[PDB]
Amino acid sequence: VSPTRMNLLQRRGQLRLAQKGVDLLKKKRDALVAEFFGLVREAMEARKALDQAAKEAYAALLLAQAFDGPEVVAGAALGVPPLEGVEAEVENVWGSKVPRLKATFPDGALLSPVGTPAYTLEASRAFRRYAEALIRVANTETRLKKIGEEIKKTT
Amino acid sequence: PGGDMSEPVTQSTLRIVGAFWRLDASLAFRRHFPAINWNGSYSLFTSALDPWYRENVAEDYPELRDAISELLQREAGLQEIVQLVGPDALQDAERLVIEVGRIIREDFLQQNAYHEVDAYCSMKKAYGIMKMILAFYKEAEAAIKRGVSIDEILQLPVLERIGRARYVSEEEFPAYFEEAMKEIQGAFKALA
Amino acid sequence: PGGDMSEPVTQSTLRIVGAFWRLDASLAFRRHFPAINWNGSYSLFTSALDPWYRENVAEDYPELRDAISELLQREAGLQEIVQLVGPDALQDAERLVIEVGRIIREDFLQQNAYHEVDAYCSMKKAYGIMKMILAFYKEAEAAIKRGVSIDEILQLPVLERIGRARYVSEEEFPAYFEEAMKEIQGAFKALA
Amino acid sequence: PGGDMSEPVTQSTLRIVGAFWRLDASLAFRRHFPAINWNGSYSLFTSALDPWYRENVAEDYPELRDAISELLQREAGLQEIVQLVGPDALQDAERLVIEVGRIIREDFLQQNAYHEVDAYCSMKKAYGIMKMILAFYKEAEAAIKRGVSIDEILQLPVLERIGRARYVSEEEFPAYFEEAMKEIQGAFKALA
Amino acid sequence: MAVIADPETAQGFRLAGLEGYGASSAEEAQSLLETLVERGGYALVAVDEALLPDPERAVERLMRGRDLPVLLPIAGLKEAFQGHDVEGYMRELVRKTIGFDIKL
Amino acid sequence: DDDRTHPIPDLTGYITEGQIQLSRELHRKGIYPPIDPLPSLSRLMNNGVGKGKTREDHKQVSDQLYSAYANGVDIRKLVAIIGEDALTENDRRYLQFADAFERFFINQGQQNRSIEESLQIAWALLSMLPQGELKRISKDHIGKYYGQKLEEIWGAP
Amino acid sequence: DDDRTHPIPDLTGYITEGQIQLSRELHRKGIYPPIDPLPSLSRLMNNGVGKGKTREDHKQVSDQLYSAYANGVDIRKLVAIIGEDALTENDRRYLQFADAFERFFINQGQQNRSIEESLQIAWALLSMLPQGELKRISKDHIGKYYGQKLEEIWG
Repeated sequence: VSPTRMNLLQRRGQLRLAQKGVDLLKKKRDALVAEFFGLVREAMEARKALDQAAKEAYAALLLAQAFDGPEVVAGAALGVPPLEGVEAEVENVWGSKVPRLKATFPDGALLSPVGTPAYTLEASRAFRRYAEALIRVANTETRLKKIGEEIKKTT
Repeated sequence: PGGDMSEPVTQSTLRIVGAFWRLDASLAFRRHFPAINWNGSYSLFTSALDPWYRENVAEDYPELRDAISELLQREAGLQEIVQLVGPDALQDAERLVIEVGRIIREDFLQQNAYHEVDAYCSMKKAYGIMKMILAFYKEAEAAIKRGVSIDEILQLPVLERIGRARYVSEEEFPAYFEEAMKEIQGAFKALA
Repeated sequence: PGGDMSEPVTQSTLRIVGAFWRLDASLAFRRHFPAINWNGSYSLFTSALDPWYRENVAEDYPELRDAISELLQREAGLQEIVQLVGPDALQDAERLVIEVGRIIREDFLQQNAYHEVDAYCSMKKAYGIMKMILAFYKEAEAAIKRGVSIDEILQLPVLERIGRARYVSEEEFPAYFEEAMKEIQGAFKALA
Repeated sequence: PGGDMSEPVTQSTLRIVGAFWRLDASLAFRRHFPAINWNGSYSLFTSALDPWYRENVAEDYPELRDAISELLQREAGLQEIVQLVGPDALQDAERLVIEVGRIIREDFLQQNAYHEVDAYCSMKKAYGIMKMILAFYKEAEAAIKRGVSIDEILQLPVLERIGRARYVSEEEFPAYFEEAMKEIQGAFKALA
Repeated sequence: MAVIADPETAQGFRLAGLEGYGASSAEEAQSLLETLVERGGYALVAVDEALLPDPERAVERLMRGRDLPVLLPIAGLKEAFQGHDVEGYMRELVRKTIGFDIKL
Repeated sequence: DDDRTHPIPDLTGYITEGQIQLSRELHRKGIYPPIDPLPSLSRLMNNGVGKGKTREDHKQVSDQLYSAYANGVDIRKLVAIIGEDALTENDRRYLQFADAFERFFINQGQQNRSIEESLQIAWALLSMLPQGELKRISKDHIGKYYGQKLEEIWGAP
Repeated sequence: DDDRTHPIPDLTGYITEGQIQLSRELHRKGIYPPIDPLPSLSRLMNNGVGKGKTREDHKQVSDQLYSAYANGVDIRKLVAIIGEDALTENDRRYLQFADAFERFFINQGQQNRSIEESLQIAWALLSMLPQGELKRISKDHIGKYYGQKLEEIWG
């Protein structure tokens, strides 16, 4: 680089631009951390709700296994097929796409409409609620991880 | 000598002239002519010529020229952020300004001195090009508020109509301008 | 000229001066006077002046002064955490030193010369204020060891005696200092 | 003076000399001798000496030398990428190039001038080291496509045979070369 | 979606209408997870928390190229009825994201 | 060359008390007179303001205006990256204050404003900020001059 | 010191009618002849080219090549900051155009090319970009010459 007065003025201008850009990036990082410190507590509340759902579903499953017997449980498992329809629609967070989970939960996927196996049906309901609890937990966790990686990049 | 603007002849000339058209080597390298540095150029005769422009070109011509200058200043301000984080990190209200500035630089300011038609440009042709660009900018700003994506606004066919208005002959421009102004409305009435 | 310390006059002066008090307007923004940079400043007379201090002010002046300098130094190392995480989301052992650093800055490293009992500060007065600050910090740390909410530490009424020890008269000081030294032993043992 | 290569004596010498061996302070500070900057150096006698090499060392010497120069250029190109994303984020095909370039730098270019054996190196010894390094690189490139991890390749004991090759005397080098070539061809066959 | 856990809950997970598989050891669960990742599976795979707390740390050799399935540790049978400290898990999560390990 | 390290601007700073700096950005944005308040400074202002020679609320109003403009100019640059919705409420209040200030207080054209007119306009601009945000102003002046509308100078800017 | 602002090149450029400037970066990559197109110039170029002298599409092809290469160089500067994976689909075409231009149009070795061969290679390179980007070429020339693939020559 040839030393001229014009070059010196241009380099001093570039130095001023860099000094402004550093502070601008620091402000962006502060905003990202402000979002992150609320997203983390949302994730914590979702996690404890999922824990409660798991506890009640396991209790109902134990009651269905003990009293109704493995025969009725196996028959219900045979009669209920798995679910194939899921949605992975993309959500935008700070220019980065993330998958947003949505399970269809359709009608007709559960059989044996009679209420005689009372212990099995309640376990089915509990696991049905467990499904959406797990979906909520995953939907919060993916955003939390992406915000963490964005903060990493800006730092 | 060597393009150094701190030359005593250049500095002595600065204090006694009315207009200053500074040229840039970076624009000349990429064959962008007339290669006038917009940031380092000025003119002191602008305010004294406004009545002539009002009585000889159009009544609203100074407002159009000042809007163009404000657009160029806005584009110049944002380039110190794109250099930092890249053009894809901005919002759509800034990408639109960037694209409008690029359109203005590559259509209005550029001029070929060896072309048959583009070598000479009258005042009314420049006024028409400025009016078309400002109308497009207003429509594109309106379309963003409806949630239309920016990446398809620039794909509209009227951008090529704007970008080739330079080469239209002086005797054909009064019809080309009207059909382009109608095409702006006809394209922006319903995008998607 | 520009605040740069590499200027030849400053370089020539720094080679021979025994003390170097550096100022900045950043503390003047916060109305913090005198605006002396406690990080960039230094003095080379500290070692030789200590026997005079211990024979004429207090036998434990240098050790206490070094302890307060260390407490000021510990505050500066946490600025890499408060710059990213907020100033309230810290643990007890860090929030306590941040609070005591703020108290030290706003009641010991700040001064006004328009008030009669503060313009001229005797060495015994400064020694008493330093003793009160260190005793408050030590008892707060001991109470934190026993387990207590840190908001109670930032609320206890004895904390205001440190702020109001500046404005006691110079010949009225020792009774005030003894009164504070006996008050501080009372609140932190029962309510914490 | 001060490592400035724009000084008049340096620039007046580059117009007449046929080779330019540029030394670097960064390599000399890290005890990487002879500390020749292989990006700023050049030689204008390379083309004229090829017929001598084609009959006095081996008939494939220029191809081997050009291949190693290309490997060094590729590593120097990747060095810009690795410095901002870390060595882990690169794929296996790039990590292999990085490790091979490091092996070439620390085992072929470096030369101790005070060691008993390493102080003098013949042409055939350097040719054998070049052949061994490129054979290892080709075997590793072949084995990468079979899903073998970089960790499994870098832990291979044959890598230490390349590193210690320059300390073997001239009278014992051909047997070491044959054994090392057989070991290189065998160890990757033993690898998955 | 797919769920893997102890075999004593696979029938209960199927009772919800979801795909459920059983696993009993660390390596068996890891191999089952690899088989589920390798196939064109769905957008979520659930793993047992008590056995594999960090499922992505081993499968990122395949999941960095394509990240459509989302992994998640779910609490096991033996630890659900006594509870688990979600506070410590979130402290470790903040440590993995921020690194300061200072939070309240 | 817009260089403050040139000898002619450098020596004038040592002898004179303060300076007034014109900005090319405000000139290219259509604002006349293009006086940039942030790099401007008067070193003898404190001896001329105050009661008995002007109104007593001069210094605090000037300081609060300076601080609010300094906040707003940086918020305006952060907006273009993070967006307006990601802001808080006071950030948008400062963002409105900055451009309202530039449009009304500075861009006066060929007007001749007395000190009362300028103080009234300054108090009108500060009224868009909430109470309690004005830390540098005593409460006696706030209880007397706060809360006036901006539509007076709006009649003919 | 490869300084263009030295007095001798400055005065020579002020007196003569253009220059052919060599680039050390192209020389270090093995490209011969290492002629840098952007800093080069020819003032009398417009007198000798055009219809009836070489071909009617000479000047527009030259201008479009210059603009596209400048865009490619700017995108090369950008990817040193944001990484090539973060690029849009448009800028990757310019990046590949710059690489292929340097590897094929400039790196010709010791062979002798006629003007028709060089124009054919240039039109093969310009066909990599989309047809809507050629703002400096008349649509008649685009209709007449666009569409050839480089694999017919250097495939």
